Amino acid sequence: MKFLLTTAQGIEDIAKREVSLLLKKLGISFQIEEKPLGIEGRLLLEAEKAYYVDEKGRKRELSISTYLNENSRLLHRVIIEIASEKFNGIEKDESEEALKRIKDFVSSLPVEQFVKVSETFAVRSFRKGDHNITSIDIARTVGEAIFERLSRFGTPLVNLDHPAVIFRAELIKDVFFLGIDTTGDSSLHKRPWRVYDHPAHLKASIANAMIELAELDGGSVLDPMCGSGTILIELALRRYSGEIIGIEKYRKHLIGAEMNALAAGVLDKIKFIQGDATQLSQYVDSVDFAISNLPYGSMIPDLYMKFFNELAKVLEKRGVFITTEKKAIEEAIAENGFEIIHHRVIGHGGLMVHLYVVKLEHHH
Ligand SMILES: Nc1ncnc2c1ncn2[C@@H]1O[C@H](CSCC[C@H](N)C(=O)O)[C@@H](O)[C@H]1O
Repeated sequence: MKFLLTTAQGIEDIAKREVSLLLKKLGISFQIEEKPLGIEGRLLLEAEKAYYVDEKGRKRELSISTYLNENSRLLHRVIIEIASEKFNGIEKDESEEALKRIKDFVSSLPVEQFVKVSETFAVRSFRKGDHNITSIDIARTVGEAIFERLSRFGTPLVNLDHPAVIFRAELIKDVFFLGIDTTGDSSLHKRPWRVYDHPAHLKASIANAMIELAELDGGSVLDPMCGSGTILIELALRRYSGEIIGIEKYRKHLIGAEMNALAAGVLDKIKFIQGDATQLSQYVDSVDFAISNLPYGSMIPDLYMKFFNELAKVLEKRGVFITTEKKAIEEAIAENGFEIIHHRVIGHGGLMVHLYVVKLEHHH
C-alpha cells in the first residue's frame, strides 16, 4: 500500500518523523518520501499491509489509515493513493485539452478495486496553480470518468452529501493525484475542543511542529502571548510532564483560552495569567522554554524589542517563535543577545510565515 499524507507546507520532515515512530510501533516495514514530485505539504507512504492472526486463527488485516488518523497530531489527511503523475504542460493547455488528459488518465485506473458495488461515492477536488480550468471542472470530469468506469461493473451509486467513499482529486501545478480520502470532509487539524475561535488562531498541526522543534525535556513551558491557547492545550494533550504557563494581554482572549482548555479536558494542567509580555519578569522569574505565535499587526518593531529584552531575563533554554515580521524579530533577537539556531519558512493557510528557534548567545 501507498498513501498520500498531507500536512502544512514546510513541516514535511517533522511529519515524516512522527509517522515513522508510529509505524515502527506496529512492527511494519515502510518508506516515506517527502514532497513527492516536488509538491509541498505531502509525504508518500509505501508500507506493508499490517496482518495479525485473529480470534478464529485466521489472518486479518489492521487499517494503517485508521491508525494514522487517530494517532497523528501533525497530518491533515490520510489518503489511499490510486495514482499520481506529472501532466507536463497541463497549466498551459486549453481547457478542453486539460480535461481530456484528466478523463483519459482516470478512465484507465482500476477504481472498481477500491470501492464495492453497494457503496455510494463522491469526488472532492483541490486545485492550486495557474490553469485554464477550475476545481469544479476537475471534480465533474473525474466524477464522470469514475462513474462511466464503475458502470461496466454494476450500478454505481452517487451521494454528494454523505458519500461512503470519497475519491479526492488534486491538481497542483502540473501534478495530478487521485486517491481514497479516509479522513473525510473535516481535516485532522480541526479540534473539537476549539469552542472559541480567535481570529488569528494557530493551526493545531503547526503548533505540534513548534513543540517538536523545541525538543522538550520536562522543563517549564511558557506561551507569553498565548491568545486562545492552542499551543499550551496541544501540549497538555500530549500529557506533558512539565509546568505549562500562558500569558495573554486581553481578558476576552484569555477567557477564550480558558474555555478551550476546559472544553479539552485540560484546564487544571495550565496556569493562565492576564498580563503584558512587554513586562514579562513581573510575572515569572525563570522558565525553561518559550513557544509563541507572535502578533503580525509599526508598533510591532517596539513590542518585539521589549518582549525579547524581558525574555532575556528569564529564559533558561530555547524559545520557538513564528511571525511574519522577519526584520522586526531578527533585530530584537540580535539586540538582545539571542542566537538563531534554526530557521524555516512555513505555509499557514495561504500566508508564508517564519519560524525561529533561539537560545541566549552566552549559554554554553
Ligand atoms: N504586549 C502583549 N502582551 C501579551 N499578549 C499580547 C501582547 N500584544 C498582543 N498580545 C496577544 O498575542 C496574541 C497573538 S496570536 C494568538 C495565539 C495563537 N496563534 C492561538 O492559536 O490562539 C493576540 O491574542 C494578542 O492579544
